[PDB]
Amino acid sequence: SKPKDCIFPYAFKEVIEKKNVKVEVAATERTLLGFFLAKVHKIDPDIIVGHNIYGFELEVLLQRINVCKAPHWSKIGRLKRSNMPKGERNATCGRMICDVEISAKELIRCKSYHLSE
Amino acid sequence: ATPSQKYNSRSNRGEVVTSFGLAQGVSWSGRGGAGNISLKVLGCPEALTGSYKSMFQKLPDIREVLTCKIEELGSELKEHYKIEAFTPLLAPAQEPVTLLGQIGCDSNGKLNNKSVILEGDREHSSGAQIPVDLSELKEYSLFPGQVVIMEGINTTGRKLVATKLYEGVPLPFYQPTEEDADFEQSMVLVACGPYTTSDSITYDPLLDLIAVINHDRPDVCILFGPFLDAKHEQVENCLLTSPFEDIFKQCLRTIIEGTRSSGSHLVFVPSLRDVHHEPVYPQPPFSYSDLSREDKKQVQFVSEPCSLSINGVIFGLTSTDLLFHLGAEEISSSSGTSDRFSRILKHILTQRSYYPLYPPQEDMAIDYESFYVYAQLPVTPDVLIIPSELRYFVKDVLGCVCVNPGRLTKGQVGGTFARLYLRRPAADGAERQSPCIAVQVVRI
Repeated sequence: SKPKDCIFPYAFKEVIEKKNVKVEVAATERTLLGFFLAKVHKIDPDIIVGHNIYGFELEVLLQRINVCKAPHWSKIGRLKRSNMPKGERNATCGRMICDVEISAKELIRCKSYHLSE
Repeated sequence: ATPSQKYNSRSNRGEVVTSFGLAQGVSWSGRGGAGNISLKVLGCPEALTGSYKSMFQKLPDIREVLTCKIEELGSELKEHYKIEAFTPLLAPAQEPVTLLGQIGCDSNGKLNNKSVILEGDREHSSGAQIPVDLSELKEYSLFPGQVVIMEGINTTGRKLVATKLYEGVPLPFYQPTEEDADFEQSMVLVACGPYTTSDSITYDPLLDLIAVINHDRPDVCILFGPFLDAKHEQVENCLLTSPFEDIFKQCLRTIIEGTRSSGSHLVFVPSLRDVHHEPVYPQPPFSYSDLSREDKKQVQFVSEPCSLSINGVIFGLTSTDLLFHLGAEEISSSSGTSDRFSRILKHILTQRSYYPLYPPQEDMAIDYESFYVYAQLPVTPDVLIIPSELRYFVKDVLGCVCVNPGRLTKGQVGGTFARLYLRRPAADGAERQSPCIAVQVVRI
């Protein structure tokens, strides 16, 4: 998506279709968040695995969902709820989040646990 | 032959340079030793009486002292402003967050708006440091070692974009008792050293001050150091033919014997520029054993800094040049029409200390273990005495009358001293009614 100001390069949709890449272009961040929520709800995974989720990405995603008033934020979890607390652990109830960085700290010694290292 | 010529040949003798309160003439005459006089040192354990405790510190002790300072000030501000909870400095947060810390520069130079760093407390952020951005801040006034609470935006956890600066809250005023309001009017003279010109040892300004004290017969006289200047040319090169202790004793004896007929109480406050004393802040009271029984009721030795109630009126006495040390390392958003002295006085009164700047000036020895106990403000003083090399002034800041008469002798020419009239009005009214009625800064 284009955040607020920039615009997609011309014929981006056609080039996307030519190179058979499953990328759905969204005109707004709200559409992007709605698409992600719909994908999560339809797939319904048990475990979601990412990097720096519990110290960055999860709070950012929740904040941008709340700010843009994306429909059905509760699709990020498994229980239908109305009000979203500002309660980070309980936000994604029904699914277990696997932070690879945390397990790396708990298992492997290294100078730094960034993705590159 | 040459020394002490310019001061003796002065022509501005007796000129009044500043007045505050109610208009008064030149006939400032008191009762001397008549009536009831209540001189008592108050506060924490009493202003330290012994010599000292140590000349050897431990770094964890200093760490504990600083952490306690930050924690108590932050708890007081949280209780005042009803803050829900503080946030760790290193934890990212998209929503605006409030942080508790102390201001500091990132290098060894002068603090400026591009070099501000906030250092968190041990309880919350485990002593973490983050740079602070002041581009979006409208009004601020910052100096190193200022315990502050900021409200800003920290989305990456590595830099704070400050948006609001909470104003500090001073200590409550001293609550008068029914006995304190029954006292009568009194006069206090205040003077600060050095008492001799930069090229002489005759101490002519000291004799002039003795003559003025005898003439005006005030109720109390406060004399600040140095009595033997460490920066004096004849002292720093060791030209004197007598020990420093002997010369100090001679000067003290001359002062005490001269004002014996006046019957006015004398309060000697030491300074870090005294050669014969220990150069560590806070300083113990002057040591003097050749004292007769009659003079033991008229001569008192207090520490530095001191919280001293005179007739139920609290005085904050400090000989260090706090105004010049703090005023040089301050940053503010306004410079066109603003009083620097009032701003730094507000900082001093809201920081709850006698030397709030950290780290202090490069030539300043501070024992922090004794600083944490013997150098705290118990309450907001009724009158604050802060003599400084800057221009003489008398300002009413936050209900406190702060008077700086300046040095009695500046360089080769003479200086000024101050006199204050004290009386406590009726208790009931609009709460704060200043006991200090009139202040007059007069040239010597």
